[PDB]
Amino acid sequence: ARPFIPRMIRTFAVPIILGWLVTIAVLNVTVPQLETVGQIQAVSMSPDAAPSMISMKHIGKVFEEGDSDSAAMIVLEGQRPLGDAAHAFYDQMIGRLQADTTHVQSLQDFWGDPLTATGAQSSDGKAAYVQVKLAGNQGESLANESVEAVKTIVERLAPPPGVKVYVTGSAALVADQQQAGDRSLQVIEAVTFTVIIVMLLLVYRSIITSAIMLTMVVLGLLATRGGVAFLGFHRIIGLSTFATNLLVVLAIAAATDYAIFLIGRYQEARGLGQDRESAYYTMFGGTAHVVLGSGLTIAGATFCLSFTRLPYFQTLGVPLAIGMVIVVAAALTLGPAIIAVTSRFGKLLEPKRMARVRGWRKVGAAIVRWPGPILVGAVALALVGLLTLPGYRTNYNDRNYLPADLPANEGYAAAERHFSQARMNPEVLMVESDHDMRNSADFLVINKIAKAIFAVEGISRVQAITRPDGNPDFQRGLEQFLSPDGHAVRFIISHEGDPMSQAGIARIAKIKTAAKEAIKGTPLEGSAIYLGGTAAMFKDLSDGNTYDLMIAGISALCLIFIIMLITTRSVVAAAVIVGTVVLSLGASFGLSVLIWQHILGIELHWLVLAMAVIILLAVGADYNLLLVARLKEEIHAGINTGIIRAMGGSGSVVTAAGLVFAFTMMSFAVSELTVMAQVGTTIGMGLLFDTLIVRSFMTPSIAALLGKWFWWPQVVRQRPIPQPWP
Amino acid sequence: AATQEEIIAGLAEIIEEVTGIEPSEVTPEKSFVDDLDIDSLSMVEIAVQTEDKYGVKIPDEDLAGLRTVGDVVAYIQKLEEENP
Repeated sequence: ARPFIPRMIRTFAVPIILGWLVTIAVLNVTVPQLETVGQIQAVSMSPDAAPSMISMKHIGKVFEEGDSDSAAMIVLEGQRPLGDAAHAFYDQMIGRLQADTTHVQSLQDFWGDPLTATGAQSSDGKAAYVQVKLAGNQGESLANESVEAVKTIVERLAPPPGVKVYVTGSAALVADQQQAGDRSLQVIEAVTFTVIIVMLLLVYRSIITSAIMLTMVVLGLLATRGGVAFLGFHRIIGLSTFATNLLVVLAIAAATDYAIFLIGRYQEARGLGQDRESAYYTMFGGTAHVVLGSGLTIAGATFCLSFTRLPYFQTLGVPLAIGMVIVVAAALTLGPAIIAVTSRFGKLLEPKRMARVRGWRKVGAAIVRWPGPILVGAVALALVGLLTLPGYRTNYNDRNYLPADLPANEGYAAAERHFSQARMNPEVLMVESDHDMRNSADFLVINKIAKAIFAVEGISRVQAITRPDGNPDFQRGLEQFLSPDGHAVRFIISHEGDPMSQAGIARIAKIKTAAKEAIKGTPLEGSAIYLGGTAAMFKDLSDGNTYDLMIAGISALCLIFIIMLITTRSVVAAAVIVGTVVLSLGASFGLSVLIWQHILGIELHWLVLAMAVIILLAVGADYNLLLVARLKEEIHAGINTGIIRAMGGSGSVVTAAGLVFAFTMMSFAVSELTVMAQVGTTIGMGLLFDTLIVRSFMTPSIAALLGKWFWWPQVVRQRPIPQPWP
Repeated sequence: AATQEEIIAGLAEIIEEVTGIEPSEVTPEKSFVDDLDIDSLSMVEIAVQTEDKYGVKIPDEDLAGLRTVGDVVAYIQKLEEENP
């Protein structure tokens, strides 16, 4: 007479265990590890449809300088003025670099030309720089391999005494970011496992139960990581460091939460004197649908996040959903079997102590007696956090979000010790015409254009054919400043101050407008204008970020509402569940902004809110869903008593789960990628606020205030047919 | 109508459900706070539970001065038997 699914799960537990173990072993043996797959299948950080990427590709194609947008810089630094031995070392290094052709596409020589000798010399003549163009776009495996090969080639020769060499640029920074992400992933896994061990031991006060929890969590994590690695091995999807870190941490935490829910329900059910079979059936029938709904909600939120335009969130989307689906399936199929097998052995999973049944009942009584002031105070507390909105300000450059011991940072510091910062990130402008510029009219036109460019405020230096620094000897510059066919010209732009702040980003439109105005009234009218550089690359991301955030955030609410409506079958309850979290977002945002920007003195990176909001909503909906599911069971005897009974019966479990999940997510502080620490801490405080105030003092108060209208369109009664005295 | 024994039995069941005290240890002479060790929130719980199951409206204003069980049952029978 028992339900079919739990009976079949209980009967065939051992084959289920054996099949899961065999599948995990096969997945972990056949395919390589997750880190190697992630390294092989990195994704480019700039969309292929961006104007900057197309412009830079055109720059490379017209001048026969390859096709990739990557670039690297080699810096020579010494404590004494450079000498002839330095020149010999430089030319032999240049020859050795030019010997290779698979990775080094091209390079420009300026220090070897007496006409442009001052272009690379410092003010005090103690440093020099050379630009080399690599193969492959930024952030993908080809660029990383090329920069590693360049470093290997440049290191194999012993430098002359008194000088040292460094490699800078964006590609080296991205490679160092990848390596730091891998090491941070290892350290984070270790720290998270330690925290889980200590917290479970503190909560349950039994070593065997904690060992069982860790068994389930480890099996689930191994299964999900093996599945994702196998899926990514066959070129199906792309990957990145952020996706891997989020997947691992979120899978561990979700598995822990599901195990806590199941075993807490089992122990509570058994505490009333029921036998083992009755407790097993009770926990299954009371928690299966809740667990399935929570898992589907998280998966749907991640898939909705996958509807963006930036490559990072696009790669974030699918693997997270696949991992969550695998984790939920593994939990639902493996938890009950392990629990039954262990419980059949006499004494393994017996309860130890009663946690709390009186305090939560008193809290429920206080809520029922005075709902109004409680709701008003909770709303005021939610709003005071959002009050600090107008102080928000974001940051863009990743140079100061990384440890200073990386080779790229050391090279940047060495360059800045003698040179200005903006000299390391130049801009390239191309003007393309339809004829040849070998007559005085075109040179004077170029002079006028250069003067107009220099007239713009915020441009430190301009380099052109007529001004190489701020007849074969003159013919040598033609090969470097004009196309071989003589149909286009290019200019080099060096900003003043930081070339990465908002002013630098805004200067691109101004300089393009100035160039367009200078073109007007000249025979070169109708010419093509192209710009290339880092600031141009970041401008497109700055433009698209807000639209991507809005489109990703709008659909998640609708999907969550639909899922909750399906699960609970009542419009008002789902609306309340969504609205409480929507209101509570502001307190978390304000608290994170206050902690990070004002006190620590570090602004927020532009990738934080997009990943934070979706996870916050998806996780925070589950606690309200569980509370509503319990209240629906307990309401049959009356709303006023039902609220008290539900609060007493499901008070401590949600608290333990919330603290465990928040403390697991707060372990990102040890990471050496400060973006990871920011995301983890923000989620931590947000969920602490959600589990301390919103879950316990807003939803029950709203339910008690609304009464029977909370379950529209279903019909319920408040006083159930009063009975005479016994 | 309602006799003393029925009201006492119902109240004892409510007390046993709420605070866990055995129903055989409640008499009208005993006191809620001095002897039975019952807090104000427990009184609110008792009032809510007895309002839902059977139906009696006891405002907190005159509930504050309600101390023993004898006055409780006297109030209950006054409200019930004397139908307004």
